[PDB]
Amino acid sequence: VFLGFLGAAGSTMGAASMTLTVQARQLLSGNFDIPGPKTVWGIKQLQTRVLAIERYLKDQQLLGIWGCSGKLICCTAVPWNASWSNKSYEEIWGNMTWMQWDREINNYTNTIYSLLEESQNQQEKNEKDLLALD
Amino acid sequence: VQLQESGPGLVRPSETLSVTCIVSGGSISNYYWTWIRQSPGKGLEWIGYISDRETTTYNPSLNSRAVISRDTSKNQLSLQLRSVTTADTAIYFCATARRGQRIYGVVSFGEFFYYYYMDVWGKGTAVTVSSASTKGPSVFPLAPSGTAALGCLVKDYFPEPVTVSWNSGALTSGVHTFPAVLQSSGLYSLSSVVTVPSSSLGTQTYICNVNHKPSNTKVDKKVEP
Amino acid sequence: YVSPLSVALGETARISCGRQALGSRAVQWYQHKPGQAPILLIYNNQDRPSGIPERFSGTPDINFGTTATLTISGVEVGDEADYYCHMWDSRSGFSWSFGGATRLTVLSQPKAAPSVTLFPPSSEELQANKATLVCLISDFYPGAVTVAWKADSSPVKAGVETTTPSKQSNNKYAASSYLSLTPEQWKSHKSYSCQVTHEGSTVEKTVAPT
Amino acid sequence: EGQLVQSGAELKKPGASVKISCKTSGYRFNFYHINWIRQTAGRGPEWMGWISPYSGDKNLAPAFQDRVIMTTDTEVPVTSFTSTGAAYMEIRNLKFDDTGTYFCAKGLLRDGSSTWLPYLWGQGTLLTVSSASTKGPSVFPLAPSSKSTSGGTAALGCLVKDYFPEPVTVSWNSGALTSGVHTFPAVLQSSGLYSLSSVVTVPSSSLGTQTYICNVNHKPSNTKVDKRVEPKSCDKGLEV
Amino acid sequence: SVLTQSASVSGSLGQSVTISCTGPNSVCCSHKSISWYQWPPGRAPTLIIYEDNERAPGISPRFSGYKSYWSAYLTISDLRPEDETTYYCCSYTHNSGCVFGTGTKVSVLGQSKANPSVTLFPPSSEELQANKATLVCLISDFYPGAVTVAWKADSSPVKAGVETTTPSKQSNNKYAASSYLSLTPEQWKSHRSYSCQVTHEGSTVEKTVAPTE
Amino acid sequence: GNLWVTVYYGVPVWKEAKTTLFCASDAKAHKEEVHNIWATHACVPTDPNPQEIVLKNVTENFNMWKNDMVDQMHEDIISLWDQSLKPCVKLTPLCVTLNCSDVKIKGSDMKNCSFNTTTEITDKKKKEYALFYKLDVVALDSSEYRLINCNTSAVTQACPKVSFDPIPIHYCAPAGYAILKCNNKTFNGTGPCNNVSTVQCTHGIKPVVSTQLLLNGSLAEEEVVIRFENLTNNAKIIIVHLNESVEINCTRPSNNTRKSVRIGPGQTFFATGDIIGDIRQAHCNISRKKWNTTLQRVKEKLKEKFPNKTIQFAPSSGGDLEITTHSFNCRGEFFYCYTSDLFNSTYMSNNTGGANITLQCRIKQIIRMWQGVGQAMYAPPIAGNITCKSNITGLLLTRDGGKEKNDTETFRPGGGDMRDNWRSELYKYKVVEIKPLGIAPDKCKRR
Ligand SMILES: *[C@@H]1O[C@H](CO)[C@@H](O[C@@H]2O[C@H](CO)[C@@H](O[C@@H]3O[C@H](CO[C@H]4O[C@H](CO[C@H]5O[C@H](CO)[C@@H](O)[C@H](O)[C@@H]5O)[C@@H](O)[C@H](O[C@H]5O[C@H](CO)[C@@H](O)[C@H](O)[C@@H]5O)[C@@H]4O)[C@@H](O)[C@H](O[C@H]4O[C@H](CO)[C@@H](O)[C@H](O)[C@@H]4O[C@H]4O[C@H](CO)[C@@H](O)[C@H](O)[C@@H]4O[C@H]4O[C@H](CO)[C@@H](O)[C@H](O)[C@@H]4O)[C@@H]3O)[C@H](O)[C@H]2NC(C)=O)[C@H](O)[C@H]1NC(C)=O
Ligand SMILES: *[C@@H]1O[C@H](CO)[C@@H](O[C@@H]2O[C@H](CO)[C@@H](O[C@@H]3O[C@H](CO[C@H]4O[C@H](CO[C@H]5O[C@H](CO)[C@@H](O)[C@H](O)[C@@H]5O[C@H]5O[C@H](CO)[C@@H](O)[C@H](O)[C@@H]5O)[C@@H](O)[C@H](O[C@H]5O[C@H](CO)[C@@H](O)[C@H](O)[C@@H]5O)[C@@H]4O)[C@@H](O)[C@H](O[C@H]4O[C@H](CO)[C@@H](O)[C@H](O)[C@@H]4O[C@H]4O[C@H](CO)[C@@H](O)[C@H](O)[C@@H]4O)[C@@H]3O)[C@H](O)[C@H]2NC(C)=O)[C@H](O)[C@H]1NC(C)=O
Ligand SMILES: *[C@@H]1O[C@H](CO)[C@@H](O[C@@H]2O[C@H](CO)[C@@H](O[C@@H]3O[C@H](CO[C@H]4O[C@H](CO)[C@@H](O)[C@H](O)[C@@H]4O)[C@@H](O)[C@H](O[C@H]4O[C@H](CO)[C@@H](O)[C@H](O)[C@@H]4O)[C@@H]3O)[C@H](O)[C@H]2NC(C)=O)[C@H](O)[C@H]1NC(C)=O
Ligand SMILES: *[C@@H]1O[C@H](CO)[C@@H](O[C@@H]2O[C@H](CO)[C@@H](O[C@@H]3O[C@H](CO)[C@@H](O)[C@H](O)[C@@H]3O)[C@H](O)[C@H]2NC(C)=O)[C@H](O)[C@H]1NC(C)=O
Ligand SMILES: *[C@@H]1O[C@H](CO)[C@@H](O[C@@H]2O[C@H](CO)[C@@H](O[C@@H]3O[C@H](CO)[C@@H](O)[C@H](O)[C@@H]3O)[C@H](O)[C@H]2NC(C)=O)[C@H](O)[C@H]1NC(C)=O
Ligand SMILES: *[C@@H]1O[C@H](CO)[C@@H](O[C@@H]2O[C@H](CO)[C@@H](O[C@@H]3O[C@H](CO)[C@@H](O)[C@H](O)[C@@H]3O)[C@H](O)[C@H]2NC(C)=O)[C@H](O)[C@H]1NC(C)=O
Ligand SMILES: *[C@@H]1O[C@H](CO)[C@@H](O[C@@H]2O[C@H](CO)[C@@H](O[C@@H]3O[C@H](CO)[C@@H](O)[C@H](O)[C@@H]3O)[C@H](O)[C@H]2NC(C)=O)[C@H](O)[C@H]1NC(C)=O
Ligand SMILES: *[C@@H]1O[C@H](CO)[C@@H](O[C@@H]2O[C@H](CO)[C@@H](O)[C@H](O)[C@H]2NC(C)=O)[C@H](O)[C@H]1NC(C)=O
Ligand SMILES: *[C@@H]1O[C@H](CO)[C@@H](O[C@@H]2O[C@H](CO)[C@@H](O)[C@H](O)[C@H]2NC(C)=O)[C@H](O)[C@H]1NC(C)=O
Ligand SMILES: *[C@@H]1O[C@H](CO)[C@@H](O[C@@H]2O[C@H](CO)[C@@H](O)[C@H](O)[C@H]2NC(C)=O)[C@H](O)[C@H]1NC(C)=O
Ligand SMILES: *[C@@H]1O[C@H](CO)[C@@H](O)[C@H](O)[C@H]1NC(C)=O
Ligand SMILES: *[C@@H]1O[C@H](CO)[C@@H](O)[C@H](O)[C@H]1NC(C)=O
Ligand SMILES: *[C@@H]1O[C@H](CO)[C@@H](O)[C@H](O)[C@H]1NC(C)=O
Ligand SMILES: *[C@@H]1O[C@H](CO)[C@@H](O)[C@H](O)[C@H]1NC(C)=O
Repeated sequence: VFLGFLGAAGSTMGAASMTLTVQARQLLSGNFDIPGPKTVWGIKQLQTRVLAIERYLKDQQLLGIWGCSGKLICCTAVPWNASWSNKSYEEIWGNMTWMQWDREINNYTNTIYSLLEESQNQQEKNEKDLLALD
Repeated sequence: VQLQESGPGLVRPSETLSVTCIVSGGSISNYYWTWIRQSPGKGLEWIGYISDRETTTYNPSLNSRAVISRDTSKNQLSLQLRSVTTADTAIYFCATARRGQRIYGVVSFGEFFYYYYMDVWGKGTAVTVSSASTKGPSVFPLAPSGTAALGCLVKDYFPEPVTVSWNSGALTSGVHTFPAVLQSSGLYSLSSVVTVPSSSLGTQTYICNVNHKPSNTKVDKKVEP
Repeated sequence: YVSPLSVALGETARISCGRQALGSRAVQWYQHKPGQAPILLIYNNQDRPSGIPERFSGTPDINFGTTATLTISGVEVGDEADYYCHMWDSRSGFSWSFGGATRLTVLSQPKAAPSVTLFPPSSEELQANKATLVCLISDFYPGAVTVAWKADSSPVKAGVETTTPSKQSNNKYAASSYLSLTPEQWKSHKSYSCQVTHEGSTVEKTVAPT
Repeated sequence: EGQLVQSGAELKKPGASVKISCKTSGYRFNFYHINWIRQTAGRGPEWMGWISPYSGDKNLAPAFQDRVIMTTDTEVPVTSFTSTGAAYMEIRNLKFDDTGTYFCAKGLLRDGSSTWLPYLWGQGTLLTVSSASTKGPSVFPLAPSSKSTSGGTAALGCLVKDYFPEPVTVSWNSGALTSGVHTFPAVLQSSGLYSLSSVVTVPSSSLGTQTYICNVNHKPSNTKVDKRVEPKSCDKGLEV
Repeated sequence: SVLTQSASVSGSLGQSVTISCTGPNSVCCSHKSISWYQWPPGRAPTLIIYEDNERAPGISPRFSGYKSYWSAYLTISDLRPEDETTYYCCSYTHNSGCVFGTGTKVSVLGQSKANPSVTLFPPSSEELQANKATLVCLISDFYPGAVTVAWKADSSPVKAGVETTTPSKQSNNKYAASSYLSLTPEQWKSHRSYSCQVTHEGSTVEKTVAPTE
Repeated sequence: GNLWVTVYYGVPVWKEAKTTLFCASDAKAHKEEVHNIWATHACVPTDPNPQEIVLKNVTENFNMWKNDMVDQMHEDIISLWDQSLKPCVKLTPLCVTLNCSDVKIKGSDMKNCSFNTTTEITDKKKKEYALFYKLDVVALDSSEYRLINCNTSAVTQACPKVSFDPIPIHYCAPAGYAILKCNNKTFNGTGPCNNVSTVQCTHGIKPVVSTQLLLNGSLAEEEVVIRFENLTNNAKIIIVHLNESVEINCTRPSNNTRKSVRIGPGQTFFATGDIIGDIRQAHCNISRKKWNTTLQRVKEKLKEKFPNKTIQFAPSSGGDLEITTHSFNCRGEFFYCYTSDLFNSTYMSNNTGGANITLQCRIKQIIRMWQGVGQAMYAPPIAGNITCKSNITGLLLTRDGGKEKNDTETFRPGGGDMRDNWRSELYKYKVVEIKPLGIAPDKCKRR
């Protein structure tokens, strides 16, 4: 189902995965502001919408330093450590929501970010480089 | 209603003028009574008024020399004016006032005012102020001489006015009392003439009654050719 | 204090008040004739008491800017009087003044011939060492009258006391002249004549001692 | 922490109706179905039916499709992921084969092939349907006996005798005594009366240092009996 | 209930035991999903297996599920003492209701048998004031669920007023029961001693009280 | 059982954060043609088709008293006043000596003053006169007066081409953010909202600055709502959303006029010229039946927070006039009315009902708006009479303190802080940021 932007925030994680592209386009452009507000308080919105570009580019670069690029859903090669969540499939995607899930990952998210990059693609691109000559 | 004024006619300066106002055709405690005067060469001047609560308010031009009172027993109104001068010689009327409240906004804010106005008036009593003294009028009969005229001449009196009647209510059509003249002696003089048919002479009696209220000179003069 | 206003007979007269109101007004109009009680014509700007003719109207108080004006439709010879505009308003407090009078003069009135009557001195006056000739003029319009005295066709200059012309009941003017003489001067000249001239009409009456 | 509490045990007359409640806590009451499952002595366990607190969609068993009505109350949000809800089941035309233990239960998952499956079960509600009047019990004290001579252990308790409604609870010292407490099941007399006994094993040396009082509560009769067991032992193996 | 299970299966401590769950072509397998429930009598059950073989959250991997074209099976590996209770199976679809089976009682043998503790209590004086007498024989802490109580009034069997309860599973993997002998005061005074004899499968525990004591 | 981490970009997850929202000038007001409105100076178009999305199964926590949209709106209004009063004519040379005298009323207060101002040239000097209401200091006590603002701060006249009419303004959420909206009708104000919408822009909110009586607000659609910040703490604001709107019609009938006096090279100062017609103060009418019904409804609703305690209310405390008056704007003139007769009820039934209920109302011309970077604004006069109708939709009340648990509880009007004025419209909105990058174990692997 479509439902709309942020519609599946109460739905299950699997059902919310269907609408990744809906909540993706709303992260970038909020329709051009025609001629600009200028004046005194225009710098407020100017910096607030430059910070949006900065955040979006930081996310895209975090994707690019992983294997995930130009794609929303993306599988990787890092095994799910049991000390995170310690729950089964379908015990997750059919019982939990994405907010409730994020609640259970923040403690260990900064390390998963490291394993997904320093150990995954920094080794994977090295292998592909060393295996594209012979 | 009917209003009739009464006064002395003559008052010496540095004294107190006093006038009375007899009312008829109603009550005196349920109305408001004001006094108006008129000096020779001046318009109607407003003296003051007295209320049903028997409270008075006077014109600040009189210099607090006026005072008004009531008398419910005799159903009459009073007016007194102290320290009179020659400028206070005037005809005094008493009139009846009726309340009208002009409202132009919220009454609770005081957006209104009272506008004094008096529907009923009287004929007014004349009062003269002079250091001189009253004098009895000398009345002379003017014998008829072909146009048929029968007159009485009041030759010298002071002060005005003088009432000239002809057989009470028996002669009213042809009566003509000319206005008085101010002679260089300070004495007024007038003439009251009537037009009587020629056939009525020799058989009818014609007297002219002369009333001078200041100095009692009630004189009836019988005119004959 | 009088404001003169001449209005032709038959048309409509508009007497404007003397003082302009500073706010919502409450104007009265009084009609005062010489020697008569003042009449209340219009009170409360337009309210008319019992008896007042419909020819008199007052401008009612509406919005602001309207001048209090007394309108007399079809004036008559009996409407010549003093007109007082008692002006009340919300921005002047107690108004003791009745305002200056506006004496109305109705013109275009048919003239009248001055009726003259001459009276010689009386017997009781002759025996009182006095003499007065009484020249009574009445029923003439307008009031411009010139009284003159002659004695055996000779103009008398001194001893003349003439009243100012004043109209009475018929709205026609009436004047009185008195010639003061002594008993020996009365029998002196043979014929005394009062000659009045009104609008050029020169009419003369004569008396003789008998 | 999805703890779910049911209503209290009741006795109703045959032909009337009864409404059992089910109050929840620890989860979003609108996320999982509520199932009703009964257990009678005759036909064993039987599934009555489930209802969705979110959509109101229900599935009733055909056997109970006539005389059972399931309803739900709107949830009262506590936090972003917990709430307090209530589900009611009203059954009419009560008979003899309907006396037993009724359970409400929380569903398993929010989407899949076995969503409504009863996962978390409540403490149960005992429902008796008979014409017999509610008769209160007569609590009697039990004299202490010897359980171990060389160790010195006394066993003393209370007897709850003669009562018609099945459920009856027994505590010790207003719940301040939980060690050694053992409550035996009731018994079915030829007259239809139930009776049970509770016993606590205490040390034989704690006769003047601790007071043992048994509190018998019987809600269908709305009765409370506080009995004091006399520490005067009578067994010959304990007096030594 | 057309979904027939196993009547009663026994097992060895530490080993495994398999329970069967089968029924007609209308209410079994192939198209339907089978679940399993550990149902302690008088207490709330527990989900252990759903969707044929998928365990419930918190369930040890000892429990296993299987489904064939005609029967499903629940395998209990590494038998524990607390695994001695009743087990039911359910046959359901996605939008249907749960169809419970007949029931299966699993007995776990190979455990240390317990000596039955038997205690006899005579009626108190408060009950004597009510013209009633009740002897209470409480049995606790025994392993085999088979006990027979005999009441002897002065070494003579008693048939009337005897009410024996069914053995229930104690919370400590043991069994307990009780027996009540109802006697009138005339029969309470006209005897010298009463005896509750619980005959165990390998012993016999007798408790004798006396009205005079 | 044997899973791998997987990245999902764009998951419906949000986090509470602060940001600077946008604004919409509605349809730009092409029909007015004037470009002197505070909002139309720099706001995006209206986007005529809104997009509100319900979020099923979502229960989000809200707190209107800790809402940053309110603080942002307050700071925007404060920094907007000064930007509107910057290129306008200042009245610093008008700080001269004034002769002054009471109104004529040849036998309500408004002074008739005269001063020696500078003419078109600075070498010459002429004398002018104007009516300066009552906002004058005695200097040393026909008596010499002084302009009130020549004491502290300075004075600048409001540009006559700028109107004080409130335009519908609604804040829009920037990219990467969204506004969650509580659709529960009878809502606490703080707590978990049972069902939540999401939007980019809020509803058309009119910046109506006022005290005690909230005007042109949004009516709660199910009964009245009494929202507290702390029902135990007496020093906290109590906002009241009414069910029905209470008509309030205010007028200044005194036909005035404006004089444009020349002071300097090319700036003309507008002053209140002589009055033409009857004189009368400002006044507001509030229907007595509707206000009595509103009072009894708010009273019955206030009996919920206090079971066995009677509730009464009295007029404001007193002293400072700005706090104890229903101050607002009306076509330019800043009416400050008295609200003693509104909360002096129970013992109020004189003349068998006041029918219309009229409240006296003064007018000022030199205001200091919450001391916003000092300064002061001179409101130019409006030639003629003035009328303005409005809808009371909300109230601001404060509870007294002391040993009051015995009998009753008092609820006097308040205000002062203009942020509560914005809280009565931003109580249902909250701004959150989207955290779109999520990671979850799934069954797949690369290579
Ligand atoms: C907030 O609430 C407050 C309070 O609720 C509101 O405040 C009110 O505001 C209004 C508007 O200004 C004020 O009205 C002025 O009222 C006066 C008086 O009102 C009355 O009095 C009349 C006469 O009464 C008395 O006299 C009679 C004898 O004649 C006597 O028997 C009686 O006992 C009493 O003593 C009543 O007739 C009148 O009743 C009627 O009219 C009402 C309005 O239509 C209607 O609602 C009633 O049902 C009833 O039908 C009422 O009781 C008004 O006179 C005044 O009108 C004038 O003044 C303005 C200038 O200010 C002028 O331009 C107008 O033309 C009008 O002037 C006329 O009347 C003068 C005599 O008074 C006359 O001299 C003028 O020439 C002019 O006349 C012509 O018109 C009259 C008819 O008016 C006609 O008869 C003549 O023949 C001639 O053609 C105002 O309307 C309220 O007083 C005030 N209330 C309070 C408590 O302050 C406020 O407005 C509210 N604000 C908001 C924003 O909502
Ligand atoms: C917000 O929170 C919400 C709550 O948490 C959350 O909702 C949860 O949503 C999910 C997904 O939306 C729900 O998911 C599933 O549950 C369905 C249950 O049922 C449907 O069945 C109901 C009961 O039906 C019985 O009773 C009816 C009478 O009431 C009878 O008419 C029926 O025939 C049926 O009867 C049976 O029993 C009788 C004996 O009593 C017997 O005689 C008879 O023969 C029969 O066996 C219906 O009430 C219900 O009706 C509603 O909804 C549908 C769809 O919207 C409408 O069309 C209907 O008109 C009606 O309004 C349903 O019909 C399961 O069916 C469903 O299973 C299928 O899909 C999943 C994948 O999602 C598969 O894994 C699964 O195997 C099933 O697959 C099969 O069906 C699909 C088609 O669905 C088919 O394509 C496929 O090939 C295969 O054949 C799934 O398990 C969940 O229940 C909700 N929870 C709660 C508590 O409500 C919501 O999502 C959240 N987010 C939001 C809102 O954004
Ligand atoms: C502040 O200012 C505002 C605006 O100026 C005022 O609001 C107006 O208030 C008046 C009176 O309160 C309203 O007038 C009324 O309109 C009602 C509705 O009217 C019509 O609709 C009905 C629908 O059935 C039709 O049948 C009817 O023919 C009309 O087309 C009327 O019902 C009211 O009538 C009452 O009086 C008449 C006259 O006697 C009776 O015949 C009726 O039966 C009835 O009893 C009344 O006429 C007006 O509509 C309001 N305008 C707006 C825009 O809202 C505030 O009142 C004012 N407040 C204060 C405190 O000053
Ligand atoms: C759906 O997901 C929720 C989590 O969002 C699952 O609930 C959780 O269940 C576990 C047990 O499986 C609970 O853990 C326990 O916590 C208690 C705390 O007192 C502790 O004592 C226990 O030893 C155990 O560790 C956890 O608290 C609970 N969380 C919540 C929020 O309820 C739920 O089981 C899932 N449902 C399924 C898979 O059907
Ligand atoms: C210039 O500013 C000073 C502020 O420092 C002004 O002084 C203050 O004027 C107010 C207004 O009257 C005084 O307040 C009042 O106090 C009286 C009792 O004394 C009370 O009845 C009133 O309700 C009001 O609260 C205030 O006391 C006074 N402060 C000082 C320190 O004098 C001053 O008036 C201004 N104008 C000048 C100096 O011309
Ligand atoms: C919208 O939000 C409000 C609160 O922010 C929700 O209302 C609160 O709802 C609960 C249960 O619906 C009410 O509780 C009950 O009060 C009654 C009367 O005292 C009592 O008998 C009950 O046992 C229960 O305690 C609570 O009073 C109410 N809050 C207030 C201030 O009245 C409301 O439910 C939400 N809207 C929806 C559609 O859920
Ligand atoms: C606006 O909100 C107020 C909140 O107080 C509403 O007030 C009350 O409204 C109810 C209707 O839901 C009135 O109740 C009923 O009372 C009458 C007797 O007066 C009875 O016959 C009905 O059966 C019903 O029970 C209630 O009286 C009224 N006042 C109070 C103090 O509670 C008002 O109705 C709302 N108006 C609109 C247009 O939504
Ligand atoms: C409405 O406001 C009241 C006042 O704070 C809330 O009451 C408190 O709620 C919190 C959160 O559950 C509890 O921890 C407190 O113990 C409550 N205190 C009192 C005195 O009630 C209430 O929860 C709010 N309700 C909603 C739906 O927002
Ligand atoms: C929250 O619940 C209320 C009550 O059901 C919803 O209110 C209605 O919303 C629909 C959809 O816009 C309108 O057509 C109705 O007119 C509303 N009625 C009332 C009485 O409010 C509200 O939309 C829900 N909001 C969310 C986000 O789910
Ligand atoms: C305020 O005072 C001024 C001056 O005292 C008033 O102006 C005088 O008004 C009269 C009549 O309108 C004029 O003849 C004078 O020439 C004016 N004086 C000056 C200096 O201009 C003014 O009228 C007063 N205000 C009001 C409303 O009456
Ligand atoms: C999970 O992470 C912890 C902490 O770094 C580590 O000790 C553990 O070995 C990890 N487990 C796996 C399966 O990698
Ligand atoms: C203005 O200046 C004149 C002298 O030119 C002076 O007489 C007058 O008093 C001054 N005005 C005031 C208000 O003092
Ligand atoms: C509410 O008031 C109480 C007592 O005054 C205080 O303890 C508490 O912190 C307050 N809560 C707030 C201000 O959020
Ligand atoms: C309420 O108003 C009346 C009438 O003006 C007044 O007498 C009374 O004192 C007022 N009450 C209060 C508490 O101010």
